[PDB]
Amino acid sequence: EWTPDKLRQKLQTNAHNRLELPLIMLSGLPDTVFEITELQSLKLEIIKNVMIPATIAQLDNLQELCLHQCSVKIHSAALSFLKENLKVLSVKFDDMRELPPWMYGLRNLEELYLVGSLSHDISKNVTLESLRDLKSLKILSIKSNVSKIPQAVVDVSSHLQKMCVHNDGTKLVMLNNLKKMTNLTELELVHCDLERIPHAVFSLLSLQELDLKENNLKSIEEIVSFQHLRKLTVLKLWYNSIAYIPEHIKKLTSLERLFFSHNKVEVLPSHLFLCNKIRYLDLSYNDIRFIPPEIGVLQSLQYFSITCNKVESLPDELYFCKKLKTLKIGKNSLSVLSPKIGNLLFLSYLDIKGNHFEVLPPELGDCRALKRAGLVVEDALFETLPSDVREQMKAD
Amino acid sequence: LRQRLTKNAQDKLELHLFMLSGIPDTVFDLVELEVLKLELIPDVTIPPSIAQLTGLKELWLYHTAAKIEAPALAFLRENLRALHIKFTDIKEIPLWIYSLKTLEELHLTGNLSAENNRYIVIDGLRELKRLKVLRLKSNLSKLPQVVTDVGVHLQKLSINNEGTKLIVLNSLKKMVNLTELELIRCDLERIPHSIFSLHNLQEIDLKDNNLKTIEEIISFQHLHRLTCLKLWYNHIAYIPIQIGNLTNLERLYLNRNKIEKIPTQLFYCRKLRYLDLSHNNLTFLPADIGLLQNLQNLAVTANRIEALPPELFQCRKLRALHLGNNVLQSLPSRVGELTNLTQIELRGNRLECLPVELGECPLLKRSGLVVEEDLFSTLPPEVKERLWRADKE
Repeated sequence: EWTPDKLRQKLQTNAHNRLELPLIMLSGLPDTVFEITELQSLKLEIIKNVMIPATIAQLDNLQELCLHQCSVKIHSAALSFLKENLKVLSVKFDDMRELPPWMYGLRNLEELYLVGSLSHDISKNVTLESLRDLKSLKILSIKSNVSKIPQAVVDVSSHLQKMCVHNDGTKLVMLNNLKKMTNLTELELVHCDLERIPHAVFSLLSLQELDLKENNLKSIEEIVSFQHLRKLTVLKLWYNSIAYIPEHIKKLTSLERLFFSHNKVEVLPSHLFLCNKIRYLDLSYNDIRFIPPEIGVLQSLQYFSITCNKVESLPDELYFCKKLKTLKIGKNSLSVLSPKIGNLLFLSYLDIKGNHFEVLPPELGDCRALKRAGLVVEDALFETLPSDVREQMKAD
Repeated sequence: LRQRLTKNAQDKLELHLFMLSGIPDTVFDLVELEVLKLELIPDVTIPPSIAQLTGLKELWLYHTAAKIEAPALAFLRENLRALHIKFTDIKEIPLWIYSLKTLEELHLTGNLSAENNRYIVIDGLRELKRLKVLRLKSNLSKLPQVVTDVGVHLQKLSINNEGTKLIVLNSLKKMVNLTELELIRCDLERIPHSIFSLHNLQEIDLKDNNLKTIEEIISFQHLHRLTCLKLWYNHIAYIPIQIGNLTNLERLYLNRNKIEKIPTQLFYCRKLRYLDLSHNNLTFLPADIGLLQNLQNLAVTANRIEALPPELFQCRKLRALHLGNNVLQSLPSRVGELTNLTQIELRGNRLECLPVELGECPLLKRSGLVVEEDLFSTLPPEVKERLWRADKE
């Protein structure tokens, strides 16, 4: 049925910039797959009871597999070759059998994407506890209901660098495992049903990026020990229900990426602005009433997204900070725009869509890095500008 | 067979006959066909109906023991110009290929070296007169004396031994008309002096020769015509400064090597156009790249370059900036000054966000701008509309 020409014309690229074959809705693998020796990945989608021959040894460029609902078997020399060649895996298991036990036999694995539907009997998975065989595993993305963190995660405490869970509405418990992370740098607990910050997350000592998206955090209180995460620069806490940020965030002086958008914060604190190192501050779609005038300390802030908030009064202290490059105040509750905006030499983004304005001042021509495509304004207010001011951002 | 017709890399009409009992006469009834591909055809005879195949110029013989009719033999003698022969046994090669006179391109892939058949079977290529391209993927232990006899008129010598070293013995001195030499997978471990004795070469490829050291290139100024020094897929860990003497290089393919630092003397050559240093150990890019104004496709894919200097954007002729799989923290806005950029690769990097000025390039489109979707979302929806329109319009 399948000629090598058909597989050559089937060839395309994946989301990881690799040459991937998207074999979808088939009975098995063709033997003409291995004639394309330049292949770097195969996407097997719903191809069950597949037996991989040893001819996979011809796939010297192969470094990735993506198994989507495939109960695939492999042969011994093919197993050895993929043990000595493969780096990336991504297996989805709608059914338990679709997750193969052979895939843990490799040792050159770096990145794993364990999407699927895991049963709640997680500690019984000896197939999981075989990730200790992998001596280079650094990325582990489990898109499944991980109620209790496996001791498989314990066995890969050091070599792991990226840890991702999409728990999908299940509470993440048995915190001692995440306490046992030593050299983990990126913790991505997306929707782990965390009613607050776990003590396990806070027992991390080498974290660099923490994401608690869609986790209903109640407070950020234990921060007296975030000072030990001097390696941390990225705090991802948006799409949450946090209502306040206390002074305790002053403990981390290496924080650069801060996410607090779509939150329940009704008034932005000034002690949050007391920190000056923060370069990325995201607070879009929040309930913020006003900005305290202590934001002038935040000079290094290159991203202050306050767009789609409830903010009615914007102080002039924010316009003193000239390093703010990406500024979005669209769909806010402002009335007039500050004339003093020309000191922002580095200002590429300005978004003011939806917000009520009376007259656009000529001082919008004072911005130097502003662009017409970067200045997202309605056509009606595009008309309400001087022709020279129009050309100031329109002509490149 | 009309719907079976395809086109090759040389834009010629093509027809691949794979695993047939013989060869159809309706294939031979075709007139628009240019390259017919005979693969795994067991013991067929060529009918004289090849007189209909006037546009036929490339006969591709893959494991095909072909017997030949005399009028078809004369027609192929006066028409056929490119023959590729792959065989598993030295008896599989047809003996009428020597009678061909209009043949210039020959691709003898498969072991010519055998006991008492080591280049004695192809001793009949002395009958070949206009042969200019002689590809030999044949595991040759030593280069034949027959090509030393033939190479007066030979213009390209692509030898693939797949892991067997050539004892060249400076025998290319009698072979003076080469413009291209592609020694690929020869495991030479050093550059021989036969390339140095030659003078007419303009494209030198030494792919996968396990070249640990390339210090000989100081003498390459003797080769006044070289324009493509493809020193890729080797074990090259450094570049000697005498490459600065090589001002005539236009494409310097050093990718998949172990080079960790570029000396600035390499950056003296103003004629470099394709500086591919991908899959290497480079940690920084020198600013003198702004001097290389003729550079078009700078591929530093999968390197250790953390920050692009602004002087990189001094060269306005960058057409394809392959920055993928690197550790680029942020791409400076000076890329908005570039106009010739058609495809930039940023997926797989440490890129925090895509700057707005990236949309300033006119010829860039979504197919050209390959990047992660969330990184694409960082551009303004009006700038994103411009780029999505470049995808559409």
